Amino acid sequence: NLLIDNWIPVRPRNGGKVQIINLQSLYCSRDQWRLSLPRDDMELAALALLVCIGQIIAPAKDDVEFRHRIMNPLTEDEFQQLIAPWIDMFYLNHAEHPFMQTKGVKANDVTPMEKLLAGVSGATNCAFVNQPGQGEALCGGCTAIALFNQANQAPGFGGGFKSGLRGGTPVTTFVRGIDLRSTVLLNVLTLPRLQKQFPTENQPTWIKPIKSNESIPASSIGFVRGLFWQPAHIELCDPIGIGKCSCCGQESNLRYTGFLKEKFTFTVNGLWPHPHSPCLVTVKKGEVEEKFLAFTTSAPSWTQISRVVVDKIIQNEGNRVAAVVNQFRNIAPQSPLELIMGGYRNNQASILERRHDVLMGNVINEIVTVGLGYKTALRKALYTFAEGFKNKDFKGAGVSVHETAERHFYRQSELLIPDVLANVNFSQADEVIADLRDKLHQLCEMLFNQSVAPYAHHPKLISTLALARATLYKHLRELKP
Amino acid sequence: DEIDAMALYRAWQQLDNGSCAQIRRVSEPDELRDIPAFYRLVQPFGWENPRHQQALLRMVFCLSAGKNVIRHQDKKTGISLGRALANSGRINERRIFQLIRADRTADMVQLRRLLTHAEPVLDWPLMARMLTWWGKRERQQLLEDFVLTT
Amino acid sequence: MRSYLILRLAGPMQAWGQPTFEGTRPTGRFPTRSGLLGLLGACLGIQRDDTSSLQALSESVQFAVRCDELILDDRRVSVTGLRDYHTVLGAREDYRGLKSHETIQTWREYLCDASFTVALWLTPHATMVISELEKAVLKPRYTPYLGRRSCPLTHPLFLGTCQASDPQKALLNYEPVGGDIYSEESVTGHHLKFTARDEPMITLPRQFASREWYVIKGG
Amino acid sequence: SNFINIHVLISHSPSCLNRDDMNMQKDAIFGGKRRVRISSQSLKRAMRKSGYYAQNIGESSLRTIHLAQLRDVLRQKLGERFDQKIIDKTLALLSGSADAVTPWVVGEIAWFCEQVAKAEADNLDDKKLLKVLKEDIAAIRVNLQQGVDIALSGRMATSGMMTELGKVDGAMSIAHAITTHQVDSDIDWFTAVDDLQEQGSAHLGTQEFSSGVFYRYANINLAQLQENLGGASREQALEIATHVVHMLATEVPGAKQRTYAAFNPADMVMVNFSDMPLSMANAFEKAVKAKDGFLQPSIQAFNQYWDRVANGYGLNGAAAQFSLSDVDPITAQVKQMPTLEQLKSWVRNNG
Amino acid sequence: SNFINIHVLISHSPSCLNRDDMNMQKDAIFGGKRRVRISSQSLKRAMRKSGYYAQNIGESSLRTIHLAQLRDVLRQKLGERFDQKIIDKTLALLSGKSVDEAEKISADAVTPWVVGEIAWFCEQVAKAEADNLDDKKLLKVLKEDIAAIRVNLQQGVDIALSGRMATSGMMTELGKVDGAMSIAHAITTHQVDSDIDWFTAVDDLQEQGSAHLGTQEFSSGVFYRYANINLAQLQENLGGASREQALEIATHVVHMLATEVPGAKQRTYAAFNPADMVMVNFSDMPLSMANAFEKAVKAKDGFLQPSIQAFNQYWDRVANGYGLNGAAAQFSLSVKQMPTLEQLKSWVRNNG
DNA sequence: GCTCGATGTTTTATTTATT
Ligand SMILES: [Zn+2]
Repeated sequence: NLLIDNWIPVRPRNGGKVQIINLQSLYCSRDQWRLSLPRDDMELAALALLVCIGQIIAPAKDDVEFRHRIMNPLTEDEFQQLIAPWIDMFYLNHAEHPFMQTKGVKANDVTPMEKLLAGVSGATNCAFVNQPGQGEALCGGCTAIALFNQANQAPGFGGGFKSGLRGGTPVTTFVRGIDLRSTVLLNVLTLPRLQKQFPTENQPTWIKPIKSNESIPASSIGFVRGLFWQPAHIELCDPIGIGKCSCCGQESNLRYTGFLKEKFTFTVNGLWPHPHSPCLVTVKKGEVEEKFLAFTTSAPSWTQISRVVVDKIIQNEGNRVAAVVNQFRNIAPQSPLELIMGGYRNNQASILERRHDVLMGNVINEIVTVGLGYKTALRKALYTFAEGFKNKDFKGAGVSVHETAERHFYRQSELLIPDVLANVNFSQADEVIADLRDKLHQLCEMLFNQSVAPYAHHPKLISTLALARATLYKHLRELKP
Repeated sequence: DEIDAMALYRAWQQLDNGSCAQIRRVSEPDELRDIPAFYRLVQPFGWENPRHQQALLRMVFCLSAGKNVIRHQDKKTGISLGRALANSGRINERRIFQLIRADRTADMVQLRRLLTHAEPVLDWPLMARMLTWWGKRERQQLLEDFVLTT
Repeated sequence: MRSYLILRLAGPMQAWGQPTFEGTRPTGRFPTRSGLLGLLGACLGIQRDDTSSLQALSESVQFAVRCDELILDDRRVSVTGLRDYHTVLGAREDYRGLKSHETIQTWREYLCDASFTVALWLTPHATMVISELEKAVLKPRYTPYLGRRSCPLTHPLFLGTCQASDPQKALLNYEPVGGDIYSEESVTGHHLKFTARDEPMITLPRQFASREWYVIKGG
Repeated sequence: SNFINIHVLISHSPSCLNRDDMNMQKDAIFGGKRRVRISSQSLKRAMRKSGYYAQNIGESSLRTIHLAQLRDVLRQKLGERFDQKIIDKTLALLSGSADAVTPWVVGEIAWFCEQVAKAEADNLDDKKLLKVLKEDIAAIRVNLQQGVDIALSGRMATSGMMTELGKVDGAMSIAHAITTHQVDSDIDWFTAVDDLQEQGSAHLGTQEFSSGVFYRYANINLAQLQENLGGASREQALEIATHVVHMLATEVPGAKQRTYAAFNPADMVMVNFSDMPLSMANAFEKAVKAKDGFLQPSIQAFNQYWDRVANGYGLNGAAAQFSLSDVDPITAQVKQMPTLEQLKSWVRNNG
Repeated sequence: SNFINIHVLISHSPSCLNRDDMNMQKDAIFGGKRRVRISSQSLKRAMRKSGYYAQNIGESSLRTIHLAQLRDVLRQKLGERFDQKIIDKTLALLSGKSVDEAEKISADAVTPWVVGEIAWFCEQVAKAEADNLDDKKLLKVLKEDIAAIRVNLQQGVDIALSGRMATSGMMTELGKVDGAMSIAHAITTHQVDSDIDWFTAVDDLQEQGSAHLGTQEFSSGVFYRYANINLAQLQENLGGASREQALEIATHVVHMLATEVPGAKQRTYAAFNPADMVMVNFSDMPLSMANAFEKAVKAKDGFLQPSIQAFNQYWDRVANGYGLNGAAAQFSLSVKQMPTLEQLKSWVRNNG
């Protein structure tokens, strides 16, 4: 039981050895913890799970109690009081309602644990490039975490398997605290905002199951049914004895070795108001449409400061912040706000990329702003080239050049970043940023010329090419102050 | 340090009929090394210094197209050569391709032929900078200016 | 003062990893801790299953990397990046048997015109001595390379030995000076930190735990 | 010394010997300038799949590994983790006086021993075990008849190997081939003419292609080669090394060769022994400028570089250089070879 | 020996035998110097469409992307042997495209077809649907024996020498041919600065001046053609032909490579020059001599003599260095001395 | 031991410069 037993993988904020604690030890002590796992994305899945749990067991009645609970840990009594019915809802190995599972799965073979590990399998190159046997024996915690991550962040297993309410691969955006406890409490909506957010069947999908081929209005899903939503038919196998978890390397009494899955489709009409992801607001006809943010053709990320990149992309480019973030803004508007964020880039069922910033000033923001400026310059230029290329009845990868160029841009610029970070201070900021501008100008010229290179000696495309380059320089010209 | 292109322009402009007639009948840039009038023309513009030598060979060839073929016109960057060639409306695009794809010495001959045809109005020091460098970038730029203008 | 061992990692192409479980094999700007432990581990005769001496090396040695800008003819040459479209024919379809895919794809990133100078010392409770590490880098048992086996060395691994207070001074003894230094040990007038996930979880083969470099800029 | 360094300068006629996902010539920035590139994997495949390789390495004498002769050393090695019953049962079911043993053999056999032990514990045998482990056994058998290929080039993409000890690196390391000079590649604007179309062609396209003077580098870990050949001798390792030299001097990737046909041999081959393997690629860090071709200035630059840095870099040791040109030679410390064969024999006799 | 290496040194008077998108001579940078180039595809098509090829080897394949026109042609040619339906379905099975009565039906790409091969195929289709054998199983059965189809390639040798691929239809599985031969682009042994022809078109209704003023790139050249035939592969691609047949084909390739020159601008430049030097050599693995001209041949009483000399010198250097001793015959005119090309051809015919 | 086929999901960003 997640709410009782030890499963949370932690190590002291600035300390050493990994230990495994329980929810009470987390909620009822001034100990500074941080999650500790071999994988950033699993750390994000863990934090997401804890945030959801806290969201259903202890919403503050007002902002005052919110701040109060953040600055002051509960007593153990209050905790138990808060967790009882939810105690009954959280069992990994149970009779009728296993955690995020479905009893009575009809399958011929047992699915290996690797299918829950988000990138270990999914593609052919996976078999060739990854270390084998990463999922031969997973402890309880890693199993719960993996299940949740598969229910939210990862794409479905394959044909006949559905993805989360936020779509296949969404970006998750959390408010970053000083330690773990603070982070969890920080990303929990207060009761009033919770009501304003969810204006239903408020029972889990592993207690009140989904009906095959049924249509479900998104408005008809309770918030605990959605926060703990489960779209594929999964059922763990019986665990094994004491040994090392093949995923986290820790010792554990119970280790799971496989599970049973089966195809299961339905339909959720409309968009469930999930509080953990930013979204894009489009106006179509006269109606307002929203789509959750996802790493589509590129996953914007610089080393050390990816969270800033994402934050600025959400702030500046009609993107709307996540609900927990909006709440935090409204509670502490004058307070600085850094994100804990994560997401995958995927071909269908195969992951292509992972970007995850999970850690626990104005110059950096300026830097990111500049970078994105040059990125946009290049993208507009090469989209001009792309459209011109299409309209000229040409075929091939001439259309999708802007996407590849964007990805490449992020890479090379990431080669540029560490020195920039190293030389930044009060007096040197303007100069290092100027040098950065020069470098990025050069890099944009290079990536434009490179992405356009395979279409030399194509006499027609000259018109297109010309326009394209002009566009680039226009924007580049607009980027020098 | 940098060649006074306007000074070279006016110099070429008020050159006597003879010296001019001698420079004009050259059929490729290097042949300008056989004409004394050439040396007397380009000597005050740094000819005794090699880099300037190559640059000046190109410039003086293009000018050797004739006294009244390249009309300098001040800036309001200024009219680039590609823009000028397009503005004339006489030059086919294919010829511009053949120009920017050509190799050494041939490029200057073809350019002089183009200049003779178009009789372009342009910022001469600008074209002078272009001729000074004349890398692949400059040739591509020539072509793209020419295209964007039409 | 402690004894340092100074190394040089130069070559046309290098590859220092970032977290991945995909066909994309990314590179960092400077050598990774696990990559360095692997270079040393290759100089010594440590097999991949010898977790004992693997852990001994891991607990005996700490590093300090300096990034050296290539100067050529008085002109500076910046470190570029390279993307390699690396396909594999007849790649394993599964972790056992002999079934294979016709073609599979990978994309691998390299550093071009990169060169580094590594400072190496011993932990207070180390097992080995810098003498045998010197012998190792002078006569390696396994072929040493810069990240990937397709990346040879153009300058001898061994650069020198010296004594000194901090890694910055030790590295100051060796040209080219001025590169940014990323060290596992702090240094007084510098407080920057560079988070990374390259501390090899050894007891869990091929896994990686988080750690942080101390960033120290050059003049 | 333990390492054999192999340096090759080889000039190719206009061709496209290695491209990417956009059908563009592979390149690399070196010394701030663009060099055309032939990837390590393409070169090493060009070797490993070649007929010469198959004849001299594939059909080698040390090729076949007999599990029978390996019984005793296996019996002690695994004897600490397994008892002789399981070990002999394993060995016998796999097969159906050796001194040492190749590590991957020990590893894979140990895994099989784990499997048969766990097979006895659960109470099982017969075709049950021989059907669970059918494919695995097939694999290890096919690998047991390819010992030299595995020792030299490493395990295949699809091997069947199952242990950390069965992650067999090749003994040879092949760097990416890069040109000694800057290259702006050429473009071929081609048409495909339709025999049923009156006006115009049926297809139009471009193909990037270039000449280039390439610098191949490769080194051979002798110790690791011997050890991966079941404790073979230095001499046999030197024979294998001879073959590697030959292949690196003559083999060329088949990419786009049907239409550009760059079937060129190496104009220079040098081999030297060292304790520390080094690439002489920095001989071309400052891109070689052409003086009556790119070949002569390349070889000359190589020679001058060696003369400059070989002493300090600790490259003292045996060194021979076969060459087709008459450019001023290296330091006299390097023994000149008039035919490739004399160089290979120089290698056979330990230098 | 398995490989037949054909080396040709051929001099062309002023001309323009191969140009690009902008009607300028094709070139190539070799040894840091510009060489004029004749692309390999130009040489191959020049050969396959030649009279010699037609008289000695047979019919060139039919390369097209227009499947409708092809449908009509096959109907006109295979009509008295098969009923229209079978022809249609056969084309539709090989191409993967639906063959109805549309005005325009387009294939995936330009593809070479052999009419005889198609005839054999529709025989198989007839006997397939007659025996109530569906298309998939037919694909399996035909996949079991490809040699026959390659004897149908004996009816289209240029496909056996140069290769064929298809991305759609049963051809994908059955028509995958790796070329037997192999051929390089003809590059000059010396640096070339191409001349430009300033021409006018005189109008007979315009007294003043001309009606057209233009320029045309051209040059002279001593080109180095190289081409090796793979042979065992030629036997495979022909359905299992003998070595004699492959050797004779190779001989014809020698004659053509020695004598055939692309017709580009020849009605106005007429560089109908035969090869001054021809050399054939048997070897275990392919060997090109282009590095004899890596250092550009400097002129000395012409470009041809120093080119041939440089060729010989490099040939000796390579033969001595790598210890090559495959049979070789040179024909020269300016290893063997071949007073006549014919003796060299018979020498090739007879396995060297 | 497979090949077969229907199937889980979801994309769009522009449009004139000058080393
Ligand atoms: Zn675990």
